Amino acid sequence: GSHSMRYFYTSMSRPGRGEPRFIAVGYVDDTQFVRFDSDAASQRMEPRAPWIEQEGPEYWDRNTRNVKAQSQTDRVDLGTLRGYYNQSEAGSHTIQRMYGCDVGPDGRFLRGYHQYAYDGKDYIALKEDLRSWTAADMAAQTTKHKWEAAHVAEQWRAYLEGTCVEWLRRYLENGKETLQRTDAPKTHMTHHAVSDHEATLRCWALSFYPAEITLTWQRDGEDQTQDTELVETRPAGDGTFQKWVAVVVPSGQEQRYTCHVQHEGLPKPLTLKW
Amino acid sequence: IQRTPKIQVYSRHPAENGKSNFLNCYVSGFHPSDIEVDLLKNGERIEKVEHSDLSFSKDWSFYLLYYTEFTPTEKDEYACRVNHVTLSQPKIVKWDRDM
Amino acid sequence: SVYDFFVWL
Repeated sequence: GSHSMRYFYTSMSRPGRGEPRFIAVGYVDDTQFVRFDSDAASQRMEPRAPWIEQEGPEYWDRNTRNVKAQSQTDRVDLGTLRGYYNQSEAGSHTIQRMYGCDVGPDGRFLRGYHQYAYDGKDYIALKEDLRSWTAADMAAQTTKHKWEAAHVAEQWRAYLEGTCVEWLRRYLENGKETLQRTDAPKTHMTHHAVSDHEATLRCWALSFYPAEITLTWQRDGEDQTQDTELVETRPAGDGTFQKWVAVVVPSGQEQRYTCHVQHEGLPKPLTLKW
Repeated sequence: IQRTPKIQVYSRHPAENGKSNFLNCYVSGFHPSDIEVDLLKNGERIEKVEHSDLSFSKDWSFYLLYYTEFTPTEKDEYACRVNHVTLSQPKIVKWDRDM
Repeated sequence: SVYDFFVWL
C-alpha cells in the first residue's frame, strides 16, 4: 500500500549546562531506522534498522554532517526565537522540526510535509501545496516573509518531491522483507473476577505491525462501549506493537461477548470468544 | 505549554514465572522532554535501564520507551516511577501481568 | 536521507 518517511528533529537548550542537546530520528512508516544524539560519544548518525546498514560510508558521512550542521544552526534559531519572544537567557527552550513525504503503492509522490514548533507550540509550516507558508503568530510571520523573499519553499519542494521520495523508494525496496510485510496480531483472551457479581474479559492483540489496529466488543452482535476500556497502542520494544480492550460483564454472561480484531495483516477480521 | 506524561507498564511478552522477558515503561504525551523514569524491583531502582530514542507525535508531545530484561516470579514486584515538571510528586505505576 | 540546505529563522 502507501508509505511514509519522516524525520523528527529536537533541540533542547540548557543554559549553564553547555550547548543545547540535539536529537534526530528517522522513520519509514512505523519503523525507526536512524538516530543522532549530540550528547552521545559516536557523533555519528547511526543505524536503527538492519536494512539501512548496507548503506556505505558516503551515506553515513553525509547524513552525519547534515544533522550535525542542523544542531549548529538550531543554536542560532534558538537565539533568534528568544529575541522574538523577549525571553531571558536563563530559561530552557525547545525547537522541534518534522518533515518528510508520502508515496502511494506505485511509489509515486503523494504529499510532502515540513512543520516547526517552539516550546511545543506551532510556529511555522509549509502548506500542502509546498508553495507557501502558514505562520502561527507575528514572530513566525516575520520568518514567513523572510523565507518567501528567499524562495525557501522551492528548496523544500525540490527535496520533498525529489530526494525524499527517491530515498523512500530505495528504503522500501532494500527493507522489503520487513517494511512491506505485515505481522498479524496474535490474539487471546483473559478473564478476571472483579467481584462475585461481575468479571472482566480482556481481549489482547500482540506482536503486530504496522501499529494501526481496531479492537471492539460485541454483545450478541451489538456493539458495546459502556463498561469497556481500551488502552493506547504501545510498542513491545522489538518493532511490533500491543493493544488490549476489556469489558466488565455480569458473571454468567461471558458467552454473550465477542472481541473483534481488524488489522492489515488479517485477510479477514478475527472474532474471539471466551 | 506543558503536558503531563501518560504511563503504561507492561511486559514485551506475556508473563510466565521463571521465563526471561522485558519489563517496559512507555511514557508519552509529555512536554517538555526532560523526564525522569526509573524501573523498580521490590521498591529499589533497577541499575541498567535503556530507552528508545526521543521522538514526538503529531501534537509535538514526546514519547519514550524504557526497558530492561527481567525474569518475573510469583512474588517479585515491579513498577515504573516517573517524575516530570508537570508532576507535584513522582507517579508510580505498578506492573500488573494482567495488563 | 535528510535534507541538506541552510536556512535560518
